[PDB]
Amino acid sequence: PIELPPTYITPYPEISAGGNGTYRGQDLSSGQSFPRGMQNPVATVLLLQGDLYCSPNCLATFQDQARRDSFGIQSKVALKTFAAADQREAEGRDLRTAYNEIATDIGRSQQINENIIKYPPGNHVLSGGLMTPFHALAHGMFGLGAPLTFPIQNVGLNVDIRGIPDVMNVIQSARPVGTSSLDVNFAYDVGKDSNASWLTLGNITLRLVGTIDKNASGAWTFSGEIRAFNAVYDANPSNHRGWLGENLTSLLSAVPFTSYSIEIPGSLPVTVSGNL
Repeated sequence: PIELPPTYITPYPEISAGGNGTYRGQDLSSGQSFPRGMQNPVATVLLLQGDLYCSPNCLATFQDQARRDSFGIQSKVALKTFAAADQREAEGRDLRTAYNEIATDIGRSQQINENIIKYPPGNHVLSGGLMTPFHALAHGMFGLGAPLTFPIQNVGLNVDIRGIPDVMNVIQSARPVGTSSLDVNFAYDVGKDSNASWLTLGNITLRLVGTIDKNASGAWTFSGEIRAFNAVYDANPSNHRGWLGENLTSLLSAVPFTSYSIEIPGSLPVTVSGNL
């Protein structure tokens, strides 16, 4: 979720409200390629495939597409579409709508090539929803190295302090009846809480900040926040062979990539307690 600041500045400026210029590229020679009233077929397909792509059949479906054209124009455009879509979700928009809006606009394009949809490397943000992992994947190939945000609130963390022994190690160490600073960082396998996000972040470093408070004997209440150190997306497709599978991984390793910095801002407030 996460609202996003009033002046965020989308990477896909609206141009003219509705979708019209928003996504999709420049022209060439010469407004031909196919009859002029006809919807761009690549868009037609995308539209035909929305029920699968905007669902938990997304990966299987995409996998099949990639195989069918060897990561060709259709495959690429769909991928760039997923990104735009996931972006819009992160700007608080129903994904499936956003998608159709995007597919519609590609539909107006008179060309048939891999760039009939723009990928502005700009200021991307990951929703943490369904197409997030593809958004990251997309970014590795098209993003030209330019780092992107993945707000901590969108990762799907759910951190129980009480079951990281290293933290609990620190909490339980000589103390007074009032304050005492806690600022420990620690490894954390986003997979404990989310696999979708783990596909994009693996292990990250989290940081816990606050104080604890002792009473009668006894128990104690740590309240404070968790925060995350920026991660590094490894664009090398051999690093996604788990998730993408042989065929796509192979295809994707002809295509060039640049790794990028994933910034992970925000606080995740946390309160907790334990005892002797």
